[PDB]
Amino acid sequence: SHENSNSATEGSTINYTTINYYKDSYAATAGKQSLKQDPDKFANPVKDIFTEMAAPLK
Amino acid sequence: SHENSNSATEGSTINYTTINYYKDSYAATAGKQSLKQDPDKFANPVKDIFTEMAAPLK
Amino acid sequence: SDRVAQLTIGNSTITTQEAANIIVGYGEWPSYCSDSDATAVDKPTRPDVSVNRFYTLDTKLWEKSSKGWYWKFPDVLTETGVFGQNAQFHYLYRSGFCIHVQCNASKFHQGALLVAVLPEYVIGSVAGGTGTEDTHPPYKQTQPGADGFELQHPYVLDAGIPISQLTVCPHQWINLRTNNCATIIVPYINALPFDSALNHCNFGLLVVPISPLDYDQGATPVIPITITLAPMCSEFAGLRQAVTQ
Amino acid sequence: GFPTELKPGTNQFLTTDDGVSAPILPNFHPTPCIHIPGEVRNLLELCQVETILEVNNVPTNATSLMERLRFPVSAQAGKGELCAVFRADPGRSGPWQSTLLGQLCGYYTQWSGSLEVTFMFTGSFMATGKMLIAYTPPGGPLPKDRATAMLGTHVIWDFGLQSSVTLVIPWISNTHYRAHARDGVFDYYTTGLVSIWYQTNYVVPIGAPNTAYIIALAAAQKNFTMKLCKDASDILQTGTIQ
Amino acid sequence: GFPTELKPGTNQFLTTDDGVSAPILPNFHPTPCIHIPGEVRNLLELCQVETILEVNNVPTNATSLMERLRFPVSAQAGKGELCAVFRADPGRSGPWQSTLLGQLCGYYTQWSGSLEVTFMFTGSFMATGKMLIAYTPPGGPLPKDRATAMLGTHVIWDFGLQSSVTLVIPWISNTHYRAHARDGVFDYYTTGLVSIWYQTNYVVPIGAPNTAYIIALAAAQKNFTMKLCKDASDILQTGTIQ
Amino acid sequence: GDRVADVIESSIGDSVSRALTRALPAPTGQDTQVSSHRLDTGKVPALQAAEIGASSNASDESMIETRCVLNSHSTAETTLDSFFSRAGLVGEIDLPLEGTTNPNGYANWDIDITGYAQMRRKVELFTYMRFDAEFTFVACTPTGQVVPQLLQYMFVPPGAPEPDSRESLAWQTATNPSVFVKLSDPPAQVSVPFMSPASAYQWFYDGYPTFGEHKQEKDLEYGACPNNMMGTFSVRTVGTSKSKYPLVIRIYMRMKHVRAWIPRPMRNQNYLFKANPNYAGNFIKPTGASRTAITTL
Amino acid sequence: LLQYMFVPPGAPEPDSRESLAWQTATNPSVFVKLSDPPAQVSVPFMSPA
Amino acid sequence: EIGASSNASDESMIETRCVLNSHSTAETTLDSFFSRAGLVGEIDLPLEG
Repeated sequence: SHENSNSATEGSTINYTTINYYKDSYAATAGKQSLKQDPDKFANPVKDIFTEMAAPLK
Repeated sequence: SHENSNSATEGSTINYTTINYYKDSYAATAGKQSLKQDPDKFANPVKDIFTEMAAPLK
Repeated sequence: SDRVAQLTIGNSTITTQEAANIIVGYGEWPSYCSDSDATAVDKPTRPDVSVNRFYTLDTKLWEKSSKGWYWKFPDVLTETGVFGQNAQFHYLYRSGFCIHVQCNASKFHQGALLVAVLPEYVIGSVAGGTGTEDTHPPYKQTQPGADGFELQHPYVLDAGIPISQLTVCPHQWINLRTNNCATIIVPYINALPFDSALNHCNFGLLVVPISPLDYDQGATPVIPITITLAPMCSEFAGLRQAVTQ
Repeated sequence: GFPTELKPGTNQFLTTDDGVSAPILPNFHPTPCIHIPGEVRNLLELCQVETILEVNNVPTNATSLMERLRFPVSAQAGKGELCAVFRADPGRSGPWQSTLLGQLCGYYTQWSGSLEVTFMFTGSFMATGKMLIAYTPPGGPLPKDRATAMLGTHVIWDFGLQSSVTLVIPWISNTHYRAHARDGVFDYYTTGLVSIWYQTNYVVPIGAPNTAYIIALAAAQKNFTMKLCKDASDILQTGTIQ
Repeated sequence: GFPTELKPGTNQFLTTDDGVSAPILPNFHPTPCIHIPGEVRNLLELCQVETILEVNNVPTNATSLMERLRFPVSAQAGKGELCAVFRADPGRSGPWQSTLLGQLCGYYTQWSGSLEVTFMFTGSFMATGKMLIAYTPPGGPLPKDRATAMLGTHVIWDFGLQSSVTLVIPWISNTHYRAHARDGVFDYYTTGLVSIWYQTNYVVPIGAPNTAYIIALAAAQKNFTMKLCKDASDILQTGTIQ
Repeated sequence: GDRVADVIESSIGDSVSRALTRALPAPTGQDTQVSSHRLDTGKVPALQAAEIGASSNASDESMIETRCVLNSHSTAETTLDSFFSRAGLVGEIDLPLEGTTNPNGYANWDIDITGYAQMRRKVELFTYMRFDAEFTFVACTPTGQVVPQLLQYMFVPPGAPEPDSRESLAWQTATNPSVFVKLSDPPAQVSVPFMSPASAYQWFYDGYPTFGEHKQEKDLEYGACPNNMMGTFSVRTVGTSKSKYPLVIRIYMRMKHVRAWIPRPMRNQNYLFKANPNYAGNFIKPTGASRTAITTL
Repeated sequence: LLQYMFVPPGAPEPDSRESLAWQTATNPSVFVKLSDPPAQVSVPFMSPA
Repeated sequence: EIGASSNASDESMIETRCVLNSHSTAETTLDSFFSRAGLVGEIDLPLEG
């Protein structure tokens, strides 16, 4: 398997290999991906952060 | 072989791998399975269990 | 020696000391019911032991020409008592059971009864009897009440059900050799987790005399059979006001 | 793909073949497995269930279709006269395949082993009886009297306190399959018989009715095996669902 | 390639199948990924956004299409009379699917869970009020008075300094799917209701106008899930682009 | 704090469905051998009676003895659960050029196992089921020959409107993928997974799948659910080249991924509608033919 | 347009072009046609003895 | 939004309940798999036109 790829799309957490019926390489299964979500800024735009013990509002 | 599966059916006693001609993975041979049977409760619903030496009935 | 029961409520009660033993089920562990898969996410409750106790619902007679009877579960107590109102105003129900049927015969009497509990049974109704002419059965056979209803044909169970092939369910015999009373054990089983108490019908009992009643003339013609039930550790979900809709 | 030449195995109308199948909707999650009773790995596991068997349902009328339990009890002569006989084979059409075990056996060709049988009783306290439960392996004509029962190995039975009578018939089968033929006058292949006898009489005290009729019971053990399913032979449908 | 025989899976008009595709231009480098907002991994992530909901847009005139915000406020009787009611289901056609959450739910068949709601207020300093926010799970007819609100568990609401009123409706759903039927007189399947009530009156001091009408708000939490998309049902196009 | 102990009676240890009984696992098991007649106590498990498993206070076999049998049979691959499929006629349909039963040129059929009760009743012996299915459509001439025509297959997912014309919108079916098949290609072979709304298909079910009070009007939904079903299938000819031969199709059925429960016994009568408990009461006949005597044929 | 139907042992012998034996429920189906290569079917050893 | 209790009590009169989860959200994404059946379009190349 002396062959490399010419793709620059990143964002993989596990190494994996691919094999294609065509001469190219990335046309096979893209692999398994997880799910990520972070809606904090969408509903909570607060700059003044208090300590965990203290109440947020006066 | 950098590829996982998206199936949640359990009940296997030996690890095994699968390869499919389609893009999916579980369409290949399901593997060899044993046979299990337990008809005890069907014909023997007894709660009062005596020791092995003693007779079951008075 | 765990065939005991402590029962006292109202003004009368029935307990046994040397009865015909018990039937065990599935050889299993106690547990509550699944909670983290409902449509909503609100916390459940536990009604505990507030009202669960035995009142007899009917004392069914057995006669010379008995043709068969049954009941609708849990339609027997869905309409009467504080349990009745609770089931009416509450949408989800689940509990275990301990069925104890009282069935005695004297020295004179001979015979046996065919009492079969049939779960999940889609009821074989009259459906016009013949059913070839589209005259739908009235509501007087869907909600009979505390009286139950009379089954038409024994050896087909009104649905084509040959008798010798009823052996799948827990099978019991009523004989003075066998039992002074019979015990039946059934847990809560449904193909779906949650349903209403008015739309879906779970199952019902079935009684058809396996042997004809016989006696030399001069004895009692009919034989009463008593039935009561009290669900153990009942829990109701879908807690809401007294609102049917 | 890499090119090769043609080989047989395609362009044919296939039904028995098990081929890989392509799903339509990727990544679907149905309801998870839920613990419910009634699951069956194999029918042989089901074969060890108590099975009600009614042998002599001789009447053929609708009004008799209410009391098929009956077997003859009356003021018997009580001199070893025959009550009822029935051959050992459970795989023949009739009230024998009426049982679920028999119903499953009716779809099968081969069989390995025999069944286990018993019979109940419903007399009163003082009421009793003295019957005779006897089996004869294949190889003889109809039995005549107690002497034929003597020729047959079985277990002596008596109505005491216990009603059940466990009669086990072992794997009496030399051949697992036979030469292929068709139906005809080939009834020479005997399969055995079971005979029921009275000894003294149907005995009850004065003040007790002289009738007590019960149904039989049977089941299968691990030894018996049953497979090689055949297609349906009898089913009633005047119309088909459109 | 090595020769084999034919198998099913070709020469068929396919649409659902995902097959390997051959590109035309090897080694192409488009513009690189650039960090821009608006990317969505899943609609459920979008479901946790504040969503304006307008319930009682009863008028059906173009000139009313400027003031659909209105809900009835006037010189009320102030004796527990009803303001407005609306059933819990968000997946039915109308002003309910008007919301983006509802618009997405309108394409779906199943649903797991309920929503979260609130309502705002725009009175002056001394101006206040005393309303009643109440939910009833399915299983009852139309509410009558405060007693029906008593039957329904909810949270008591009051116009104090804070205007918002967070009403969360948990996963009140016993079944994940139902028996398949068609539209008709099958309206027996109730889904719940929400009722709005007055207690004393719309109270303002002299010198203050007696009108204050606001719009509602709603959103979805992690518990609710929504999928099984259906095709488009209503779209207007008199001509197609040529 | 911890003062009252009213609630402590609970039995934490949740394992399975609600009950009150209790048991316990064991590490190993027990075995038994065979012997001959002897009067002794302590260890004598040689013979086994399924219910009693001992000897009564009145001897059963005091007069004669027994024998022994040896085993040479294997039961590893005797299971039928999935492999029980064998030969049997299944069914067919037709799409003629000129006809009266098809005035529209297309045929839309509701997909279900209720096709032909003759062989479905064999599978209908159960109520709660999870399985995979397969549909095969083989095309040929009504005479029995083969003709090179132009045909294709469109699938109808559940929830889509039922086509009422040859030009309905249902042909676009945006969310439905496309299968690349032609008469030259092998006939149709489509897998069908388990998309039941509930855990299993509802046939022996007494209920009301529609909301609202139950009346005589809403009674037809028994068996024929307009929306709960998994959809239909529509067949027609697409393109400017219209076929000049009538065609016929044969539909082949096969089941995989068996998983069953709820044993339900055999039926000896006939229905008149889908899952109709009604029966020919005036002509009830037993499951088997009897004889005037049991002794002799 | 031709096709091949198999008759397992024990099935009734067809006496008409429309017999029930065509359904042969327990018999699988082979996907063959005159364009496909001719029939090639393996037969194992199912002797009763 | 608030995540606390106001200086005027919200639920001083009655209590609440709890709900349990049994649903999975691993493969519920639509981003690419949201394609289903639907009519799309056609064109024609006649001989004479």
